[PDB]
Amino acid sequence: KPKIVLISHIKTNPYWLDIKAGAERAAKERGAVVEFLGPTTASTEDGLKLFDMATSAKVSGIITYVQEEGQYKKKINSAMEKGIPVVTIDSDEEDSNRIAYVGTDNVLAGQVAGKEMVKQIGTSGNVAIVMGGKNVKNQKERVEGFTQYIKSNSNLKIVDTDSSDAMLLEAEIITRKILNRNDNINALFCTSALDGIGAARAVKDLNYKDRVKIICFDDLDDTLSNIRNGLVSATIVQKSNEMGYRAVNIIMDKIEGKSSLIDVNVINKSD
Ligand SMILES: O[C@@H]1[C@@H](O)[C@H](O)OC[C@H]1O
Repeated sequence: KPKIVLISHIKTNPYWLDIKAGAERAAKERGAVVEFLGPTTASTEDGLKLFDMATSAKVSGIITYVQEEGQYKKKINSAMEKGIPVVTIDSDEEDSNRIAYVGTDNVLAGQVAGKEMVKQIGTSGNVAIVMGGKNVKNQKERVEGFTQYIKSNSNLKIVDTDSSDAMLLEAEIITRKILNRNDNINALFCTSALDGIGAARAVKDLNYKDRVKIICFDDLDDTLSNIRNGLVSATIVQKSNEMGYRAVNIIMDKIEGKSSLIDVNVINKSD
């Protein structure tokens, strides 16, 4: 049995458990084993260590999350040179020899969120940002696209940006801190899966629904309920299950000698 290591951002995050589910479905169909790994707290060094161990173990393939630009290139290329195929997932290391990237165009997803934000609150007002790690590659990319969009297409001001490190409780805490130190926030932009849930708890608890609208990421059950009940105005949905499934199929196609980025969708109370 071919063994494929899948290295996640955070092993217990429901987004990554969805990715794992897709990966396991593919592995079942293709007859491979998926070893699903990752740190309990976001850590580039831990990810790289898992990558090193996978490489030393001579596994059949490696699918890896990329937490920081330029930090993965060497190990990816060294693994490719040892004949181990690498796929990146849900954040890319574009300047490497990985055979494929499975995930979103993250700057573009940010632009998409910017357009929805303008649709939801108009062209004037104050926005605060909650990101899942300040120095995390696809978070920075999402903030970059969002910022570019609203800069060119509105008069919206970003008055505060802070980090949850992609944890739910920290998202709640930081969002309360943001609402407390700012006097006229009209909306929150949340860029990782648990951020929107945490932010929603904070706005609900502080009685800011609805003075504060929320645009966030991903379609976790709590987020979809918050869209139903009016707490969240919109969420930007990625195809996480499909990313897992596709990554494993690409690795297996490579091992068996057999031979475009994933669009995002907006979900509203309509949807
Ligand atoms: O990197 C992941 C991101 O794509 C998702 O939106 O939020 C959870 C993170 O682990």
